[PDB]
Parts: sequence; C-alpha cells; structure tokens
Amino acid sequence: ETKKPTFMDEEVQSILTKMTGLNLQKTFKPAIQELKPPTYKLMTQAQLEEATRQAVEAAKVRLKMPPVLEERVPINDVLAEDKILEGTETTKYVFTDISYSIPHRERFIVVREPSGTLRKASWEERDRMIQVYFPKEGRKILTPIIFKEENLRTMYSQDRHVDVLNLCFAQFEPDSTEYIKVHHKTYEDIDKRGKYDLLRSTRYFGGMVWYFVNNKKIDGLLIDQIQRDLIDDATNLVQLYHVLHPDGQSAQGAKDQAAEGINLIKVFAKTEAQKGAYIELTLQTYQEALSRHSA
Amino acid sequence: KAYRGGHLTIRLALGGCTNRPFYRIVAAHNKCPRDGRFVEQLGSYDPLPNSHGEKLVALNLDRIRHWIGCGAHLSKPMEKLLGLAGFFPLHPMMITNAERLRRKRAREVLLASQKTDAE
Amino acid sequence: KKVRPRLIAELARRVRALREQLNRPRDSQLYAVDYETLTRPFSGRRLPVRAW
Amino acid sequence: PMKGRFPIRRTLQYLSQGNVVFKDSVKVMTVNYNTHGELGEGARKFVFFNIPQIQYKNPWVQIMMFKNMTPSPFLRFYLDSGEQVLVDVETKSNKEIMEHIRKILGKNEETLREEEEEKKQLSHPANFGPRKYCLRECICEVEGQVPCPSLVPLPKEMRGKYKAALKA
Amino acid sequence: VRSSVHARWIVGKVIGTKMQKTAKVRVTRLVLDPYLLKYFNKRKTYFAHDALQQCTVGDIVLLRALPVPRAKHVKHELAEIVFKVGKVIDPVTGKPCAGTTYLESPLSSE
Amino acid sequence: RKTRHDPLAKSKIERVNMPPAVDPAEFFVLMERYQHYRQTVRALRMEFVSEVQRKVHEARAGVLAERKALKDAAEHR
Amino acid sequence: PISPYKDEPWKYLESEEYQERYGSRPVWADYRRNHKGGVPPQRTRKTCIRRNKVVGNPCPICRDHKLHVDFRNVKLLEQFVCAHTGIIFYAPYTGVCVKQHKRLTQAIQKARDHGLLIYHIPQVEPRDLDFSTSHGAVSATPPAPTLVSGDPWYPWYNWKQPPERELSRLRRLYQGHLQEESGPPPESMPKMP
Amino acid sequence: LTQGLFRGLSRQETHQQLADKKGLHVVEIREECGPLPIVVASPRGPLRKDPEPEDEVPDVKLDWEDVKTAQGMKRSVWSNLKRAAT
Amino acid sequence: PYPPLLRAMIIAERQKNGDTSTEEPMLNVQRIRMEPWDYPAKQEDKGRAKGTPV
Ligand SMILES: [Mg+2]
Ligand SMILES: [Mg+2]
Ligand SMILES: [Zn+2]
Repeated sequence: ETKKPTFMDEEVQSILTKMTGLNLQKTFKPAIQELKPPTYKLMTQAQLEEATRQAVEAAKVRLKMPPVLEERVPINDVLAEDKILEGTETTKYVFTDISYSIPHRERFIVVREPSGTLRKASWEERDRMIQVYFPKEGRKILTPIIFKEENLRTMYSQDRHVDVLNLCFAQFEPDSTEYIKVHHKTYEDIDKRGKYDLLRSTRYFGGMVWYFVNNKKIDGLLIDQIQRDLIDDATNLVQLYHVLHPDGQSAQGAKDQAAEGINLIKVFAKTEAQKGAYIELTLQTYQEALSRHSA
Repeated sequence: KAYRGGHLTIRLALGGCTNRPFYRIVAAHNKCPRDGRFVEQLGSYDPLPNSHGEKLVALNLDRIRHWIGCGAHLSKPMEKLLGLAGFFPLHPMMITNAERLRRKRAREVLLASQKTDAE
Repeated sequence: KKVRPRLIAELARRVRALREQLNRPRDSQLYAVDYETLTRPFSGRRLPVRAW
Repeated sequence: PMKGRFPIRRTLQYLSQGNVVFKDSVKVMTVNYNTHGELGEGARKFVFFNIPQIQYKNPWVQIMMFKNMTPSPFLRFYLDSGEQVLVDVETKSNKEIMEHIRKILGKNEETLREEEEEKKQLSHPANFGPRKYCLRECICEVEGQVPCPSLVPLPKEMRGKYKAALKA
Repeated sequence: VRSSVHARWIVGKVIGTKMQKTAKVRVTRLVLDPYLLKYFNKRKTYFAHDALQQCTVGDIVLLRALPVPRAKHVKHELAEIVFKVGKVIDPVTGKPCAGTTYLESPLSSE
Repeated sequence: RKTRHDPLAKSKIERVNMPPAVDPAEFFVLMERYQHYRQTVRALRMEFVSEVQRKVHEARAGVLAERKALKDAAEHR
Repeated sequence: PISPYKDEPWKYLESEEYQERYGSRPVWADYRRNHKGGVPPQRTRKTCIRRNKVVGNPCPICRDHKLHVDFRNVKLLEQFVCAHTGIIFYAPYTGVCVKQHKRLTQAIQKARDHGLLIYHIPQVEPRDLDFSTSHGAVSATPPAPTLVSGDPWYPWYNWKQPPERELSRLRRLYQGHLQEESGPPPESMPKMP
Repeated sequence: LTQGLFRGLSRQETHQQLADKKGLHVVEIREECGPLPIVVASPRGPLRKDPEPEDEVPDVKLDWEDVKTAQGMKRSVWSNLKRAAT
Repeated sequence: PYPPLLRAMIIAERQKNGDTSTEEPMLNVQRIRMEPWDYPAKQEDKGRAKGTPV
C-alpha cells in the first residue's frame, strides 16, 4: 500500500542534508590538540577553488548522518539448563568468542550461571565484553559519570550539546537504551532553550529533526529557521512533516488548498502547530522585512 | 628447541602477580615450560571475579577448532572450561564432583538437625 | 662451513649400541621376581600393591 | 648539508614513495641505458631517481645496470617461469617508465590492500603479552578487573599469607 | 620445478673460464647502506655449469638454478648468454651493434 | 627435577604407596561417563580434523582458488 | 593557617588579594627552581611539605596555602593545562612538586569527567558496519528437544544405578579396599538451615 | 650569535612579500584544521593564472640533523629533556 | 546431541546462509569404535627394559 519513508531514504537524506549545510569553518574548526608546523602552498585562483572544493567533499564525509535505530530487544535466551552444576560455583562464567574475522554483532557470548543454566549474554554485557577484548578509542568499559543527569545538565548549561552527542556515540551503540535516552534528553534541552543552531552544520542535525517530526514538535525548529531567513529549509520541514503524517490536519489542509512555499507554513500553523499565533507573527515579521528589501 | 617426541597442548599459562592469578590459554608444545614458548595464544581466563562478579573467559573458537584438528591435546582444566562454555560436554569429573558435593552437604544437614532437635 | 668432527661421539655411539645387543638382558633375568619381598632382583623395584 | 646532488634520494621517506611492487614472477631486472643522447634522457633520470625506489620495495629482485652497450635504452625483466619481458623506454619520461613497468609487472592496489589486511590479523587485540607484541600485558590493566597487587594491595582475605593464619 | 638452490634466476658477468664445463660468474646486487641510504654494488661469485663451454671472459650470462647442486660450489647452469663480449645483438632491433652505433642499419630490412 | 643418574633417596627406599579404596557404585558410574565423554570428544575431534583438511584443500585446489589462478594467468598474457 | 576558601576554592581567585599577588598571569610564572647546572633534574621534589613543615623553596601550589586543588576550581586548573594543545604540563615545566602535580592530574581528570573543564572530544566512526540483529548469536536460538522436556543434555549426566552383578564384580576385584557403596545423589543441592 | 640572530630575522620573507613577488595566493594547511585551505596572504596586484611548475623531485639542500631526527636514527639523552617554562 | 554452544553456532550458520530447517545436528559417533581399556595392545610397538643390572 503506502509505506512511510524511513530515515535512510534518499528523499529524507536529501532534505535533511540541505537543512544541515556545509560550513567549512565549523566542520574544520581548529581543534585543541597537539600542533605541528603548518605547511604553505602557492596556489592560483583556480587551484584555490579546487582546494575549497576538496574541503567541501571532505566535509560531506564528516557530515554523514548516523542511521537512526529503534531500541534493541533485550536478549533472554537459554541454550541449556544443567541442574547438575547447581551450587558448585558461586560466580558466573562469561565466555566470549574472540575470533577476529567475525562481526561484533555475530559473536557468541554466553554466560554460565551459578545455577548451572547456560544463557546468552545480555546487550549490556555484550557491549562491555567486546570493549575488553576489542578496545575502541573513546569507549570506556564502565559507563562514565558524564552521562548522569547532573553532569549532562552541566554540559547543557555550557552550550556543549555537540560534545554530549559525540561522547554518547563513542560509548554506546546506536540501538542501546542509554544511547536513546541521552540523545532524546539532549534534543529536549535544545527545543526548550532554542539551541537548534548548535547542531547546525553537524552530522547530528538530521537526528534532531527526525526526533522532532515524529513527536509533532517542529514548532520550535520552524520558528528558529524563519527568524534566521531559512524559508527554503523551513518549507522542507513542513513538507517532511506532511510526508511522514499523511493523515493529519496540516497534510489534508495542504492538499485541499494546494498550498506551496510560504503558504505551507500558514496551513500548518493554523491547523496543527501548537504555537500557531507565534508562528504567524514570526512569519508576518519576516514577510514584511523581505518586502522592503525587494523594493 | 626440538624436543624428543611430544605434541602440542592447549593449556593455561599462569600470569599476573602473587595472589593475583591469571591464565592465558595458549597452544604450546607439551615439553615446553608453563610460561615459556608457545605457538599461538588461544584466549585468556581470569579466575578472580571482577566488579560485576564475573569470571572473564576468552575462547578463540576458530583457532581452537584449528589446533584440535591439527592434533593438539587438551589439559584437564582446559577440558573443563570448554565444558562450562558448552563447547564440549561436561567433563565427568565436574559431574562427579557435583554429586560428591551434594552428598557432603546432605550429611551436614542431618548433623545440623540432630543438634537442634536433641539439644 | 667446516666444523671439527667428533669421531669419538660416533665411536662411542656404535660401541654402546653393539654392547646393548651382545650383553642384552634376557627375560629370565628381567622378569624374575622374589616371591617373598615381591621385588625384582634385576632392578630392585617393588611391584604394585594390587599385583601382589 | 647532506652530501651529493639531490640529497632527498637518500631518505627513507623518498624510498618508500615507490609505487612499483613487482609480482612474485619477476626475478631479475636489467637496465640498459645510454649516458648521452637526448632520447635516453628519461632512462638516465629513471636510473638516477626511480631505481632506488624500485629496489627498496623489491629487496629480493636483482637489479643490474649496464651503460652504453646498445644504441637505444631499454628494460628487460626475467620472470620466474623463464619468460623474458622486454620494455622499450626510448623517448619516454621516468614517470612514464615507472607507470609502464607497474602496469605490466606490478601488483595492483587491490592485491596490496589484501596483503596488509593479513598482517592485521597477526596482531590480535584480545591477546595478552609484552608491549612489543600485545597492547596489554595483564588482565589487571582492564578496568573493572582486580588491579595489580603492586599498585592496589589485595584484601587480606584474598592473600595466601593470611589464609593459612586464619585456618591455622 | 622445486630446487634447493636459493638463487633461482641470476644475471652476472663471467670472470673466468679456467674450469672444465664451468664458467665462474660474478653477480652484483644493489644493497642498501643502513646509514647512508645509498645502494652500492655487492659482488658474489657463482659457479655456472656450461656444457658447451661457449662462455667467454667478459660477457653477460643468465643462470638458472639446478634442482640439486651438481658440485660443492656449482649450483647453477648457463641458461642464455644475454650479451656476448664484443658481439652484442640489440634486442630492440635485432641488428648487431658496437656500443651506441649499429653495425648494420635497422633500415636494411625495413 | 631429578635426572635418571641421581641416586634414590634413602628415606623413600621403603616407601610404599597404598592404592585408594574404591567405591563400587561411584567407580562404575564414573567409568561409564569416561566411555561416553571420550566417545563424543573423539567424534568432535574427527570433525575438527576434517575442517582443517578441507580448508587446506580448498585453499590449494578449490573452485574459488583455481578461478583466481586462471584469472591472473589470463591477465598476465 | 586555616584558609577560609576551603569550602569554595573558586572564591579565592576572584578576590582582590589574588589580583594583587599574581595578576593576569599564571601562578607559576614567577617561580624558578634552584638546582645545579643548566639542565634541571627531570623530576621535581616529591613534596614541599613534610610533617606540617614547609621546605625553603615551596612550589607554586604549596607556597600559597589559599590555593586549593579541587575539581570545582576550574580556573586554577586551566593554568596548568596548555591552552593551545589541551595537555597537562609536566612537573618541571610549572615547577610544582610531584605530590601536587599528581593531585592536579587527578583534579583535572575529575573536572573533565564532570564536564566542568572544556576539552577536545574527537568524533569517531561507528563500531559495527552492519546493525542487523537477526543473527543467531543475538537472536533466540530454537530450544533443543532435551531442554524442552527437561532431560539432561546427555543421558549420562544423571545418575544411573549400576546393575547388582556389576557391583559384585567390583567388590571381588577390589577385595579389602572397598568403601561404603553410595546411592543416587540428592536431586538438588542442600542448604544449611 | 647576537649579530647573526638579528641578521637572519631581519632578512626573513613574510608571506605577504612572498605573495606579491610570486603573484599567487599563499594557502596555509593545518593538520588541526583538516583539509580546509586558509589564505594568509593575497597579492595586491594582478594575479597569475599559470600554476607553479610542480617539480617531481625538489633540488633543495637538506640538513642531515633534520633528516636523521625524522628517521629516528638520532639517539640523544640530552634531547627533548623536560625543562622550565620560557 | 551436539554440545550446547556448538549446536547453537551450527544452527546460527544455517540461518545466516538463508537455510531454513528444524533438524537438530548430531554427531556420527557410530564410526567411533570404543574399546575396553583391558584390550590387548601391540606388543610389537612396546619397548624393552634397559640392560643396567642391580
Ligand atoms: Mg580414550
Ligand atoms: Mg579418523
Ligand atoms: Zn609543592
């Protein structure tokens, strides 16, 4: 019949990429790390543009939007229950297959419980054991205290929402429960304080939009884009919401009125947007400003 | 060093420090020292529980199946680790010791009951 | 690649092998057992208890 | 300053820039070039610059060079199977000569990528041993495990010194 | 195919034909200097089996490893004389040459 | 440890080791277990040997291995 | 002496007393070690304070008792962190003793973990190429027939009583070295009441 | 040493002077800044359209100490020693 | 029956390759000819005591 587009669909990928934008300054911000004497080249105007083009190409690789996944189902599987071994050992044994040429999501990690029951390791145990034998840079075996509520709120108070997402991505798998909660909590703080600009020109911008659309709370994001003269992205936000919610007041209203461009926001503001009056006032303010520049 | 006869054996090589045991599962010659030269390390075994109350055992199954198919023998403690992992059937000694432990505790219950009842 | 040979090492090896055949012990000597002490007079090693 | 003209040739950085890795079939490479003549200009520059790069990446290939024995420069390769490969290098720059021999007798980038991956499997991250061969020496280095007694002393219950005293 | 000789194919210069059915061949390889990082010729002497004794002192020969060493030092055999001494045939054109000048013009046979 | 040429200790000249007493029920049950456990392991061992032999043969004259050999020879010519 | 800023270490750096003494430059700027030769020893003194007694030439941390090394005192810790590279200066650089440098390293690390100190956080690639969770290692493997019926994985796991004739054969084989015959073991592990 | 120090520092060529002489942009490449090209100096006059000839092998004189250090062949117990801030 | 870990991996291999079957893998222990421990061995391959007398 009709299938709602996913996060990795090309239409969604193209729209989200345009809403992100390649800022070579931010994508290649001078990092605070060990420094080396920079090299210098004598380049013409054509060569300088070519070098700028390569920086644009390298920016896209760095701005690749991570895939969005649902929470993984907890693993509760028992291979065998040997009652003979019950009570012989007071500590459970964890066995991890450390074969190199095996994907980390296809390794057999089993736990021999003290009761004698052999069971597959849970997701939290599997991620911990993988780091023990196959360490990854930036990932700690024990969960850092940075992910506590107080520590995260401290990061939010410092407008370092990108750092939180970078820390969460390196530590937790995308389908993990902790990964979802940290990302969702980060997104809520962004919307409440209107800090959408922090995630602009970052690979994590697409996830923020995807979270907002699925909760019908793109009211805050739409307001910010209009105030920053991003109507083209603002219209795409409304169109993406209509695509993912065909059976809505705004989606049906758009079809009835054949609204396009700025008219799409007006239909959405009156029908489904909670702060419709604020959006209309914001859109009216921009429209008057644009008209003066036209003359 | 070319020993007279001998064979490869998958055994545990003790590491760590005093009172901190740690065994590395290696495939070495039978005549080699316990912590001496080995052909290929096939995993690790940490008998001391960690902060999660777990004993970490690593089994390079692809290489373990390779060396066993090349004629490498298995030490008795190694045959129990495989049995605990389910890679091998439970060693008869593990089953037999479980039965002995049950008998030992069963007799302790009878002694405890008599002390409470009689006195 | 010339190395000083060891003639005596080869000479001793052949002498030991030859004497082990000429002076080989016989079954009556190797497997004789003193039924009183249950020890073999050839080597003086006690037989296992279960075989007594 | 480093002695000789073009001192960059005697650096490991320059010698490792050679993109020509001969196949297992190639055994002996002979270079015949002319010391004079504008047509053999590429051959002289190939010997001056590219020969050290080729030998460095192919330490087991014999390279013997002959000067002023034939009217025109050429390259000859002696394969293991007995086939002799002849390459003409007259009126061709050293870069062209470098790419031609790589095309006909050099391993492609796909083969070189595969060879490097094989060496990666040799160093297993899960293995424990000296820092020369393994990333970690003991399981005590793994956070969450019982640390080394040298740094953090063990409880008296877990030490054999007090185990015997309590029992006897 | 299998041979116990380490050097399978080697190209060297004959420096002596004073032995019966054996040509003393000098082989040079480029060996890296670990400190100077410059290649210098290293010369090793190989004995080659020459059934017809057609080698002449001063020519370039191709040596093929024997499956087994026929003598204590003879491990290779004369495969092909690459450059005869004073009678070099140019591989590119096939015409005889004396140094950098063709003895027979390549245009003789078009 | 001691070598073959080291003289025997005087204190152990008269030492005799008494074999342990046998529990008839536990001995027979355990003896059967060692006859089943080694049967399963030997069957497992045979499969492991075959896999090693198959992998060597597949790398030597396997269909995929031979396909690459002919492909490289075709490219070389 | 008892510093009143122990409860709130960050208050000291904001006082007028701090401005008069140090100013806008780091505390260790005016400190110079005393040592023989032109090359200083690669390790500073172990501690400037021994048994509540201060050495003749205290380190910048030890020379001021009002400077408390705490993770909350973020401003002080930045003086010991390179502003261009983010690394912590070694002991010979600033001149602090080994004991206080170790305290600084722990405090700086503690500050970074809580997010109070800004440090470079690199962007990493995802660990797994494929995120599929359909493989049997992470999925639910179908149960074996033995597991469903509750039987042991092998028949010989459970205790089977040997035949009477076989028991008599062992008794005859081991005359004079027999233990008390053992029946089937308890089905479950007993516990002390 | 004093007179030599002031002599070399007085004769150093700035990036702006180099850009004016060559008539080309001077682009700074920083590893911390990734592949982002940074223009530090641009010629005030006309800009050349022909790129500089990319020589395959530069004919420059290399100090052996710099090369030896780069290859790790230079061991010295007196190098990279921890010293007071300057 | 296979040991619990080996059976799971073999079944997991079938699902990975797309094969769908409910058959339980089993070991062909029929080939294994278990022998009594008191079965006579090869006297030909057995050694002999050394010639040193006491
Ligand atoms: Mg057996
Ligand atoms: Mg067989
Ligand atoms: Zn101090």
